[PDB]
Amino acid sequence: GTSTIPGFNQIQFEGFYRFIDQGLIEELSKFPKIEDIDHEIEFQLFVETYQLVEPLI
Amino acid sequence: VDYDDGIDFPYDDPPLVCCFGAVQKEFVPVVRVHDNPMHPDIYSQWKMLQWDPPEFGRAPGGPPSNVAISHVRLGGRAAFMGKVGGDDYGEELVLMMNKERVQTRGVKFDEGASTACTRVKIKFEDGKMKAETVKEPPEDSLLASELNLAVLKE
Repeated sequence: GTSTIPGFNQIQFEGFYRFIDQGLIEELSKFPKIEDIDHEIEFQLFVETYQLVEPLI
Repeated sequence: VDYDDGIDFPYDDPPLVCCFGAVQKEFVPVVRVHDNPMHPDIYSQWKMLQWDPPEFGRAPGGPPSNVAISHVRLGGRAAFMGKVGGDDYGEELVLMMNKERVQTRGVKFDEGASTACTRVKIKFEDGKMKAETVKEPPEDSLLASELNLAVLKE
């Protein structure tokens, strides 16, 4: 955009890249750890190993 | 040297001008080092150096055929003195100058040479690559006996 007309879809393209590249972590890290009334069983998510799989179709 | 050449004539106005040298397409000769290079591959950025140029490139010159063409478009009359090869690129250069109404009677053809092609040999002196000229191009090989003296007289 400094010496040409930018691609008309660039705003959508950069925005979606930011969502995948940084947006997923900021929300997946706000997921609270789930503990029961008796605190016996605790569920948690290991966010560092999040993955995205290419569409099958 | 000795005498004249041609028939003396009233010599139509505007007065003729003669441009001597090599007829080339583009070819900026003045090359120095600039300290503000753009991306090496994305040539769409390179126009930014056209509007913030190096100082030596603010108004670049070129081959003498550029001056002859520009002079004719500004209303003058011009003739080009030089040599091109007998190949297809040589004809294209002459046809470019004939289209622009530049006189090309001073242009000599060399049927044994390739236009804008220099034969050079690559050497490796003191651990560095250098080249030396083996055969000059037709553009740089006009002889004195090949000068059109009618042009030089007018």
